[PDB]
Amino acid sequence: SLSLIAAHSHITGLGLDENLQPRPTSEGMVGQLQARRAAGVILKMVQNGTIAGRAVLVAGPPSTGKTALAMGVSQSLGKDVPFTAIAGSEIFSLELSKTEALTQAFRKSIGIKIKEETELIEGEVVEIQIDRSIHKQGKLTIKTTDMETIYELGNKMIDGLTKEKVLAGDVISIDKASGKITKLGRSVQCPEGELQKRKTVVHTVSLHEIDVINSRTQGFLALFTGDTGEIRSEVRDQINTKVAEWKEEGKAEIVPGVLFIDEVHMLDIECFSFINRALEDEFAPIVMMATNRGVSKTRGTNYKSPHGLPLDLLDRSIIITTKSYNEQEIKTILSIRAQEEEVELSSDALDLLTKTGVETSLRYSSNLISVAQQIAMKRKNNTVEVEDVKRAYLLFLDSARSVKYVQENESQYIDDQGNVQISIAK
Amino acid sequence: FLDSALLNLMDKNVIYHNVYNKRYFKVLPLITTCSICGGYDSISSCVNCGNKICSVSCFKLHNETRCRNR
Ligand SMILES: Nc1ncnc2c1ncn2[C@@H]1O[C@H](COP(=O)(O)OP(=O)(O)O)[C@@H](O)[C@H]1O
Ligand SMILES: [Mg+2]
Ligand SMILES: [Zn+2]
Ligand SMILES: [Zn+2]
Repeated sequence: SLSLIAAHSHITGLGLDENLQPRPTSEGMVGQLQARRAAGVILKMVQNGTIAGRAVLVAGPPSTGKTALAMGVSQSLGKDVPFTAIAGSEIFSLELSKTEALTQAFRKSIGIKIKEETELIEGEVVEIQIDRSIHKQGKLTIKTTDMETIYELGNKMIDGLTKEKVLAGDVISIDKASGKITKLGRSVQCPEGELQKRKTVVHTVSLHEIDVINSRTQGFLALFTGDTGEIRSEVRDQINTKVAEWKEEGKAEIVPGVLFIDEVHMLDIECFSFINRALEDEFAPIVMMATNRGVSKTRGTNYKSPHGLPLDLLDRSIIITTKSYNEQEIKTILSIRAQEEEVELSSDALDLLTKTGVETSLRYSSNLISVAQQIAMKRKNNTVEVEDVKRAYLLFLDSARSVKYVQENESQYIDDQGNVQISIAK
Repeated sequence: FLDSALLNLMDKNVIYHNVYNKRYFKVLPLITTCSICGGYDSISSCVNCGNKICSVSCFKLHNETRCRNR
């Protein structure tokens, strides 16, 4: 998975010990002790899997670590467990109702593991002999590290091998039941033992994936095209009852996951009303909601609310609150960011960055590191010194300074009333 | 006694040939098993003589002691 550097690449975990007590700086996370402790409690609840339909609200001031906390929870939760992260603005679609979009998001975060035991023969082919009707007579020889035997083919196997046009001397894989043939290069690699092996393959799917697969004749393309449409509720009921029966039979297990809505303050009252009931039912994942606004008017309503959310939903949620950082934590977060971005800052440069971040914003100081690095490279210098950061500060403006400039020159910008003085004279 | 001329042709026919099956030769399915251990899960024919084996251990056993044509 090759990709560039993001703003959350350094957070490789939640940084807890055995007793769920977070360390001062571990797994890329700094500070936020109580928030990380509560996030570890949530993570343990997710791993247990015995608790369903819990909503946790991650509230606090901006640039405090809500998305960082969610990313740490996701990484510590690891793979092999669903984690759906959708912004609140992704629900509003022209093809799916908001309730249907929320339902699909809810189903995406509940995983189902199905084990399929397949009999497949793997080895290095040697000879193939196919003859005309005397329907068809055929013999193939497969060599491995310790066996070399011939196989008497039948009609359909001969047809399949002719369709694949398998050559000789190339590693081949044939499935006894399905009949699929997977080609491989000449034996770096080599056959490793018995001709016919018994290895199980596990398929990880979500409830939404099963719903879409059964939705149409070839619905599994919609998982990529996105033209699923509002699935009939009877189909979902069928999926649910069959998943219950499979779990009872023991031929499939359920892996509950986490659904993360980053900007819940954009969902309307209908979405919250739907969420209230969707949480109650079984197969409901754990919903993490991140909000920042203190008291705002819920979208679709004309009244204020304690977080931009209706009181019914807040009654159903437990709130994890994040607190603003101080100078030392800003310093160590910037050091981690600089190490991630492969930038060697000096001590005085780091101190200047820390004071700038405390005065203005942590994100502003975080973004200045790469610009400072590029400025230094223009001077053919390796380490970023104070003057490079000062030039970066002079060239690029923050929110407060930009606001001050706009306020002091309000005539030359377009205002809310649509007035501007383009003419430099008069 | 069998070679004795006192046993007539039709008597010999009824005593030995007639009692055997003559019409139904195989009504049950044909089951092929490993020549070494009788297994059936996996079957393959040895390259040398065309007899059936099932596993690497049976392969070595057949090659070392059972293979006739080599
Ligand atoms: N506790 C933390 N440990 C490490 N980095 C953090 C922490 N909190 C915030 N950050 C960094 O600050 C940046 C912005 O944080 P963000 O996730 O946007 O918070 P919010 O969503 O509340 O604004 C991220 O790139 C992240 O790397
Ligand atoms: Mg955020
Ligand atoms: Zn055998
Ligand atoms: Zn043989």
